[PDB]
Amino acid sequence: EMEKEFEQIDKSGSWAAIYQDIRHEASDFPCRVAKLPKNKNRNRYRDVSPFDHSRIKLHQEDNDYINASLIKMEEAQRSYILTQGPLPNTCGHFWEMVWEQKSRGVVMLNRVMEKGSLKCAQYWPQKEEKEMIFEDTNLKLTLISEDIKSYYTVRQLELENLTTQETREILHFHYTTWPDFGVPESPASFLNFLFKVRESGSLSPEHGPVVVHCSAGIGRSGTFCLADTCLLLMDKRKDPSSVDIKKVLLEMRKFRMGLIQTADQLRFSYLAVIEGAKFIMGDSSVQDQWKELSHED
Ligand SMILES: O=C(O)COc1c(C(=O)O)sc2ncccc12
Repeated sequence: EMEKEFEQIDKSGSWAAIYQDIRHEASDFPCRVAKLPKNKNRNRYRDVSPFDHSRIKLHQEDNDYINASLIKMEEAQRSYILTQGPLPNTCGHFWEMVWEQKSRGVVMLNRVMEKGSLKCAQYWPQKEEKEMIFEDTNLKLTLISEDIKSYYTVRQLELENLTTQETREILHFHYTTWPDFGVPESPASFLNFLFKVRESGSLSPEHGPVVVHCSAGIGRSGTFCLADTCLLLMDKRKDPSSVDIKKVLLEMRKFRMGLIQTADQLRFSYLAVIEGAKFIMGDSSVQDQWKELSHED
């Protein structure tokens, strides 16, 4: 049981050891396509690649490669697409993927610049009147509105397939205060943000999978998805004790390498799930508490 295990790990101070155990047991599958010479410039990090078996394929004959993985959680019945922060030459591919996979929501957990470096291209328009056209993939993207909070921004975007003139509303959930290789400020601010994504309907099975990305698409992204899946599993069964967080993470790691990047991100995942469970088991008022504690205004 997660809460007992949590206290047991804290007491012995063995988070590093627990985390390394997961790293040792984690799946290892080929990433041949990712490592092809022609794809070198499509990858942000040399050591972060999608497995061939779970990679998202672009619907194009030229080159179908993007650094993105489908995390298909069978038992939970929810899917996520985890991807790197798009590069200056892959923003058209990124939006092509969003279109083709029928995603309603995009979750961004990093800033464009972190620690003096550019961890992600400016892939969405910052101003209504300055829309973006991705010539390579024939897509248009317009900022419709934004709602800026203290530590996260929600944007409404219109994505248009210029080939067919069909348009879709994409919701962009941008968490601005989560450091690379770090953790959110509190379980509350993380949970407040996750529930915003949930409340939008972006995670509905009636949609294609939500797109989740930080810089590499494994650390912060893995943490977000792990917490969400654990809460959903618990919710389906209405049974917090049925959820084995480490087992869930190992299942996720069958679909993308390196999910959760530090022992403290793992420890934070426990905190978030333990706290989120209060809502699941029907203390609705806790949502209000998170909103307040998060200081979003
Ligand atoms: O998302 C995270 O916490 C860590 O993600 C990564 C990086 C970053 O955000 O600068 S750089 C990097 N290199 C290899 C694997 C993950 C990451």
